[PDB]
Amino acid sequence: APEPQIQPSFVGKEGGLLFSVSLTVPENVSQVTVYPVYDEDYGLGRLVNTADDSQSIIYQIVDDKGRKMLKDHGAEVTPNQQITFRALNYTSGIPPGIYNDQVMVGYYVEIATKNFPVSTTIS
Repeated sequence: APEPQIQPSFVGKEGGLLFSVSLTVPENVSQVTVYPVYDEDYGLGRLVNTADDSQSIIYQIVDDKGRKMLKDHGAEVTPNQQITFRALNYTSGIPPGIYNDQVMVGYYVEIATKNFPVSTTIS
């Protein structure tokens, strides 16, 4: 399982792109999910500004069709292909900084779960 990469969104809007995670699909993997764990049940995460405790951003992660990703529901994939997931702002309607959070990547081979730190820049 090669490492996913972060693509910053260089946002304060509802449904606004926050960042992207794209990865290469391993051999024998037929489904991939990337999902937040701040509110696992509802597939919501929380970005926190490293330089300011009081600033956060609630987000959901979606596939290419704008569908929400959960632990038990990922996008169908073909081995060796690339897939991109997008974190979208879940807040209603943002000061710059480095925002942190943790997500998971699930590979359906039997499922393999991997922890993936997220660190991204809001301009």
